[PDB]
This record gives sequence, C-alpha cells and structure tokens, in this order.
Amino acid sequence: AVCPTGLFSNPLCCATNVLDLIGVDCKTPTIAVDTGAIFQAHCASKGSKPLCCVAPVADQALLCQKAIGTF
Repeated sequence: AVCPTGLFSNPLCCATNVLDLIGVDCKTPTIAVDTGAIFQAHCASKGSKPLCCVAPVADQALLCQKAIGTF
C-alpha cells in the first residue's frame, strides 16, 4: 500500500503539506493508486503531490504525511 495503515492511511492529492503536517487543497485520487509512482504521477497530473492523511475526505485543515518515497 502507498499509505501506511492506521492514522495516515488515506491517500490524497494535495497542493502542499504545510509545515509537513497540514495538507492543503487535498483531493481524493480519481484512479486506483497501487504503487508510489502511479500515485505520484496521478497527483502530478493535478499539479499536486501524493500525501497520506488522517481522513479520506478533504475539508481543508487535515493532518497529512508525505507518501513514503516521494520527492
């Protein structure tokens, strides 16, 4: 899995991870992301970055972590 199970188990495409903890303008992937490369390429197509967050729904705010092996 691209995201660790538990707290940061939700893969989201976000503009940036403020202070490396707060995903901004996060959006749920529109295709299955089964590998880090696909995850990253898909988000990139949205001008975003692959982040693993606490919730599968982006309401703004939102605690996130960088997807392992990206950037």
